[PDB]
Amino acid sequence: RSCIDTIPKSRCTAFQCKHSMKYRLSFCRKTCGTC
Repeated sequence: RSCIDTIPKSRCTAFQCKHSMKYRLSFCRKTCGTC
C-alpha cells in the first residue's frame, strides 16, 4: 500500500495520532498514521 494523508501534522500530533485511531489509521496514513 501507500502512506498518505488528507491532513498530516496539521490535525495530527502524537496526541491526535496516538489517540484518534482514525487520525493515524486514515487521516495521517502518511506517517502519523502509518509510516
